[PDB]
Amino acid sequence: QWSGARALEALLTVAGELRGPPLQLDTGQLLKIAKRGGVTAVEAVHAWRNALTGAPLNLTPEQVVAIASHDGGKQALETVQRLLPVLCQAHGLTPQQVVAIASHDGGKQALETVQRLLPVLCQAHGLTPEQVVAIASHDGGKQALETVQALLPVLCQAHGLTPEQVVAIASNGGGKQALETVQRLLPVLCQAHGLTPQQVVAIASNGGGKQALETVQRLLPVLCQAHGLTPQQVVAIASNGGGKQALETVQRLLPVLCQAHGLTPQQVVAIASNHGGKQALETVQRLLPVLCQAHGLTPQQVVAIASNGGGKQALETVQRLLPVLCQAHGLTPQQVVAIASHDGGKQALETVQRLLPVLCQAHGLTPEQVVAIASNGGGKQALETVQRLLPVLCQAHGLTPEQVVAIASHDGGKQALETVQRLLPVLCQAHGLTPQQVVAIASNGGGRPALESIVAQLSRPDPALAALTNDHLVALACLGGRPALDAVKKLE
DNA sequence: TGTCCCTTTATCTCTCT
DNA sequence: AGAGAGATAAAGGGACA
Repeated sequence: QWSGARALEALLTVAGELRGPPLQLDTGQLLKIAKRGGVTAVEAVHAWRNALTGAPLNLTPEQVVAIASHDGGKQALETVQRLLPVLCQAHGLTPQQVVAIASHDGGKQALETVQRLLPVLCQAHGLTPEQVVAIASHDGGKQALETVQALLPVLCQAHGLTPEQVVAIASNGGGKQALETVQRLLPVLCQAHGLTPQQVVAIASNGGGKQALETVQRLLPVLCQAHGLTPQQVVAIASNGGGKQALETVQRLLPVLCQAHGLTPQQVVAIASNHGGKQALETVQRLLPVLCQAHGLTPQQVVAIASNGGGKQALETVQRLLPVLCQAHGLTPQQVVAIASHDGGKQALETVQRLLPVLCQAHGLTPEQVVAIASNGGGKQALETVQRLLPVLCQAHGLTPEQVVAIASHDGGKQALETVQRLLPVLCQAHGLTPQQVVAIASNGGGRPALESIVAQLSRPDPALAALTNDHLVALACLGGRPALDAVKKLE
């Protein structure tokens, strides 16, 4: 018989009991743990189910899922129960921060390393605990933490990086490898190729990483000679998450996209400049003619969909849904293009297809309003949040459907929506702001932290801002959100 | 196999003018 | 407002006991 059979059975028995108290985990959550944390993680969740739930620690089920659904998830759970009190009272971290650190492969190692290295990183290297938490909140945080401690001097002194840039580089998966590769390749990338330290930090600062830097060093001549690409363009391909793969794929598919399809280098660079650029490029070469086929979709419109995060997923979804969205929903091809032209366009397209009829028929929005909401990054989240909260915002808080659509039609719309309905009563009733004012602040990107920063100022007044009225604080907050408040705050 | 670390991709949020 | 940047997550491979 199959050997996995016995272990799957135990997996399923143990799973059954977790649907009960005190955790009550649905299916998606149970799968999640089994998939990444494994069988033992599902068992450890059960074994510890009582200890984590209520006092002392008081962790929501979501948080227990978050910690368990990773490799070594069992070890993380044991370690969280043991160290969270330690890190909160002896180091001053919030429980949210402990959970963040815990919620990655090797979570146990990261927690035990923060416990061990945080004093020396703040005392001797002058890092903040916020910085130490960030570095620790990725896979191999233990490694990045030890590497930071070992290389923060030499990287600042012999190479001229600020501690912020060392922290910025370190705060990614594979953090240890990026740091080591910057130590080695920073003089080569700066002195030989005329790159700024900041451009190099950007190339290093994210998931890839050590591969991006090494691939930039390798392919930067070949690219700026034959294809006549600017160094700036090469940095942009490498620094945007496309990394190694995006560069290698630009090298291949630049002539092919240009010649056969009449794209400029510029359009190719912009397609490559995001997570999975390689995926976007190869998808373009493969799908552009199918999209523009006897019709039809124009080239430039295929490039726009491509010049975005998950462009590949966007492109494929467009190929599959353009027909049903136009035909059975009365959308124009221009509207489908605009929905897809954001990070997570795939998510937004599917969410429009599934919710457009419901938001119209049951909530009284136009298709235009639905499309407007969808046409921002995170568009899916925003449409799901309009569906849940439109009745509560309108009925309990006084808001018009127009205002709600306005709040939701920005990146982070979801966050703004939840924040408005959560903070509107105290802002208006307790401090005399008008709903219109609250709606105004929230009707921008960064709406949530803009709202939060006003509440913070009106309930624990920083003297630095006292010379500003509510109307002024509101005007400032509409202008530049939390950053402008903070910028102003650093003047009192 | 369980654990740890690294890399790629996709998605969501906020900044910065 | 759109380019750029940082956060967060899912998933699969190398590595080792």
